[PDB]
Amino acid sequence: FDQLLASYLAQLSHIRDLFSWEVDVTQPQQNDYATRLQEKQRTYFTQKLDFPEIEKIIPDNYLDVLDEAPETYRDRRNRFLDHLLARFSESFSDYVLLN
Amino acid sequence: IRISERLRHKGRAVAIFDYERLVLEKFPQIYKVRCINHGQFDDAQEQLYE
Amino acid sequence: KVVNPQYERIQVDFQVKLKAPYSSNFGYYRRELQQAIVGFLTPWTVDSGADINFGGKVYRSSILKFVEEQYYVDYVVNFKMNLNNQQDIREAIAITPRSVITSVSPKTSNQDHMIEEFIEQAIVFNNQKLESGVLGYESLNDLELG
Amino acid sequence: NRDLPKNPLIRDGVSQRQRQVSALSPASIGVDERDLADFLVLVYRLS
Amino acid sequence: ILEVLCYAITDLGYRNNLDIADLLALNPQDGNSRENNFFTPDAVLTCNP
Amino acid sequence: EETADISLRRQEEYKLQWYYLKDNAWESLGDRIVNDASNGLVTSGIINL
Amino acid sequence: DFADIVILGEEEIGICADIQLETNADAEDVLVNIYVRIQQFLSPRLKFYT
Amino acid sequence: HTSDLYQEILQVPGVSAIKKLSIANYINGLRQTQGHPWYLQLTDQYRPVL
Repeated sequence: FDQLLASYLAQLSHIRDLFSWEVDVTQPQQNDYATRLQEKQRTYFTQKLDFPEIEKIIPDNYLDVLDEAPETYRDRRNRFLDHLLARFSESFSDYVLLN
Repeated sequence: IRISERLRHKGRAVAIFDYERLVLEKFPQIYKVRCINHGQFDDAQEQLYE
Repeated sequence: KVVNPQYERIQVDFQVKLKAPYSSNFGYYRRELQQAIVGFLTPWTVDSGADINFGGKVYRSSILKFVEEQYYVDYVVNFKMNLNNQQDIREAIAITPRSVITSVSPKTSNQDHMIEEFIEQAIVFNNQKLESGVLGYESLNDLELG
Repeated sequence: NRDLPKNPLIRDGVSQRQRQVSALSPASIGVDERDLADFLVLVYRLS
Repeated sequence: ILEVLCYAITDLGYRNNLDIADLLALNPQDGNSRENNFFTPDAVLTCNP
Repeated sequence: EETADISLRRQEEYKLQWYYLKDNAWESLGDRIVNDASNGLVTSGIINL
Repeated sequence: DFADIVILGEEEIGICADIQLETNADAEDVLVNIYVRIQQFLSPRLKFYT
Repeated sequence: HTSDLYQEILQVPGVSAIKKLSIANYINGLRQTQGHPWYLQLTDQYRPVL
């Protein structure tokens, strides 16, 4: 139950990372575009718990099992980019040679 | 709808998209419109020059 | 300059088969279908009228889909489409950039949509056999052992 | 009668109902889209 | 356990009614914070003559 | 309903026919009948012209 | 009485078509769906109930 | 009847319009006829498949 409450609040702390226009890069580089590293390439965010005697119950690192599958990331990121493009009255679906 | 279209044509008519959307927003009694590029209409003959 | 359009007219021609018990009152349901096609080709007259152009063209298959959805129709054969003295067309294109497509009416012109009844026993097939009299193409009763 | 040139661009106009876009309505993408089965899978994997 | 959970949920719902200008604020102490959501009127509503 | 002939069923070539008058000229009504619940005057019913 | 017992054969229906697609489409899946729907149309099977 | 296939091909998402459609009969892998745009007659002893 603590994990669900903490995850709910982690989704509020990170609103500006759902609507950001930044480009995902894996190798830091200068390309005159705003870029994003691996720690922020998510559509669901999580926290680490803290209570007394945590070190005996929840050992070293457990958050890796909570990550979303890459297919969900791709789908939701694509839909958010579509929504952000639509505010300027333009979409990639109208250009055949682009796909 | 109105504001997303304005954020693209900036309120000026320079291209096919601009002529069409500026008319449909101002005059609600139109159903459909088409913009013809580099074409002229002759009233006396009722002829269109392509 | 802002002007008024130029109108082109479409006519259709097909044979139809009705469901029971509607098939016993054919003459009444030929009139219901004629008026339905006119309403389809004039989407400005009806609220929430859908569009028929796909790009700059109108296709024969989209009218055929609308006819097949009426609740009293079984199937259609020999569907044909006419556009201003062009006699059998698969896709209608604008003649001039001012052109707009509408329907044919007996009080704006003297033409209507031509609908007649399909009769099973009077059918003639137009399909020739590729081979005859040889092995692989005939029933066992018809091999004459030449 | 004179055989004048033609316009090579072929298209149609725009109607009042073709101004709607689906991606522009905020109902197309939500902030949390998970349901009951996802929460059951989550608890099973966390255990 | 039920009562404690309902109290926590009330806290969660409380934190969703803060003004949207406060939910989207940037961190003054993080030098890596940048504007990455919005464009200003000078950059959107303008056009060359 | 009891007064008809039961020898054979009315054939299709002998349906009933309906006309209306227009200054000494008769015109057909065959394609303006919506519903005939009398089935051609064999049972009591309403015809809708 | 019963005169005889006959085993039925089968015919294959070949289909030739020219289809126009929408912009947001993939021909492969669409053709898969066409084959599935036509085959279901031609040869239905009955279900057994409790 | 081809319209029974026309109306079901028109139900697949992504299909815009059908520009051409025709059917033909095959037995034993060999084409038996030339085909027809609107209807096809089946052999007495055989079941149609795709």
